[PDB]
Amino acid sequence: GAMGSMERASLIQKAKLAEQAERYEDMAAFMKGAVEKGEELSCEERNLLSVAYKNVVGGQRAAWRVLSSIEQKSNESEEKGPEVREYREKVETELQGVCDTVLGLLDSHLIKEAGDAESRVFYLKMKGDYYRYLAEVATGDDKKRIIDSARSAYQEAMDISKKEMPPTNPIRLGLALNFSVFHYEIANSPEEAISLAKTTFDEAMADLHTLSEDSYKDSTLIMQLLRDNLTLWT
Amino acid sequence: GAMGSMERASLIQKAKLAEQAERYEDMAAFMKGAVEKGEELSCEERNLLSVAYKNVVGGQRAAWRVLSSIEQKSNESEEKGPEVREYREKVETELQGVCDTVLGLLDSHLIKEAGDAESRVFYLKMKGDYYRYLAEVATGDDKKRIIDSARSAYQEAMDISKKEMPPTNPIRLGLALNFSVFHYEIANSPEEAISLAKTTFDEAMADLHTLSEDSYKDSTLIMQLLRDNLTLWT
Amino acid sequence: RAHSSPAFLQ
Amino acid sequence: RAHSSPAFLQ
Ligand SMILES: [Mg+2]
Ligand SMILES: [Mg+2]
Ligand SMILES: [Mg+2]
Ligand SMILES: [Mg+2]
Ligand SMILES: [Mg+2]
Ligand SMILES: [Mg+2]
Ligand SMILES: [Mg+2]
Ligand SMILES: [Mg+2]
Repeated sequence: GAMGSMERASLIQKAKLAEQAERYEDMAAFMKGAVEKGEELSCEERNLLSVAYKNVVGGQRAAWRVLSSIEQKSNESEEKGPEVREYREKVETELQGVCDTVLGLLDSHLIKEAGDAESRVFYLKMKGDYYRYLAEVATGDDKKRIIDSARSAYQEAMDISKKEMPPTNPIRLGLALNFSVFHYEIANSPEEAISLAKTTFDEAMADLHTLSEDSYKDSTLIMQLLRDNLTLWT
Repeated sequence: GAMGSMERASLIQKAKLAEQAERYEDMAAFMKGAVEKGEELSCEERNLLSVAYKNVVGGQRAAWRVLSSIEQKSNESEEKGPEVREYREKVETELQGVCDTVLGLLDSHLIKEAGDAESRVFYLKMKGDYYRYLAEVATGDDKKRIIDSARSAYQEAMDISKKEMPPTNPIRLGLALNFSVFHYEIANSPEEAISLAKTTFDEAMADLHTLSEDSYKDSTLIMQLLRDNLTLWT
Repeated sequence: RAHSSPAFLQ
Repeated sequence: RAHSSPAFLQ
């Protein structure tokens, strides 16, 4: 790797600079280099890793959706050649490459070394998320297996989070939010999505009384996203 | 080049798709490939080339400014090592590479084949612009020569535009706008910047009566930018 | 499109 | 910072 000669602490420092400059591809490359040093990541470092790759894949997903919509309109009327499909495929392949990179970091060896609930749930949620992004573009004989891989990662994360974290924990809430999106948008299970969002919101509501002002703000921000989805879905 | 096997028309088609998807790095690579086919560019194609590279260099300039400001604060108090300077230098080198790429396309061989005023002024303005972006980051023994190169390109474009285009022409207006910015921000000549913006605005005003509704909209949009700068500078 | 989680989670 | 020209010019 091109980051093999840079100090771990320097990679982290530069990832933070890249974030300030909105240079998310650089940020992701720095954080990949930091992961590959082989040490476990702190809470701050895990969040840097997620912010970096979420922004990279977010731009790719937005572009893929634009190109996929153009391609769909083209197949309704004048023939324009292979260019739309070719370019959609180019963006899709780069998206899949980023997802494979993230999944590879989780598999070598972030998940297997993560013993505390906060780290393990965070990484398993990420695994579900990046399989979900792969599922968004999957169309062939592997769509079912990709969907099953996302479901399995989310389910393992859910089981740990329910046993080890309070219902207001932001990681637990964000996991439940994303698993509900998986059910609605990927798994053709809107009723499961709605039930999960409702139960998650209500259990968090009942635990808010235990929280400080700052933790209350952290939890209610995610709870509002669950409510926004319920409003969209019902 | 990686685009050598793609048809010119396919490169143009994909540049337009990349624009719709806000994939400006791809857009610039497609347009570079189109230029390297060796044929002159139409009005639409010249504008695709400029849109692509302006967006690429725009992200780099914004990032460079963020990092340069952090670096300046660091030299006022706790020592943090070489990382801020290193990363600012990384972004700066990539910015300079993009400017050199654009300048190379103009020199091989867009400018020398451009005979009509609309194409020649557009390309000479671009040459001034990309030397100006180089001047924004220049600090060594070459700052004066870079500034002179920008000034010279802008001046040649101005001379042609005044002889061959009406004062409301959008290319002529955009050139005068950018040369005025050069005077204010690069050349330490705020009075020249103000005089040029004022004279350009007034001469365009007096020619608006000749224009259709749509051309009037095109010209007044650029004239408003001259006015905005005059308000900021006076 | 539904909202998914922010990348930063406390 | 002053405004410079848009990239597209008619
Ligand atoms: Mg070391
Ligand atoms: Mg027809
Ligand atoms: Mg494919
Ligand atoms: Mg451990
Ligand atoms: Mg051909
Ligand atoms: Mg001190
Ligand atoms: Mg330098
Ligand atoms: Mg010619």
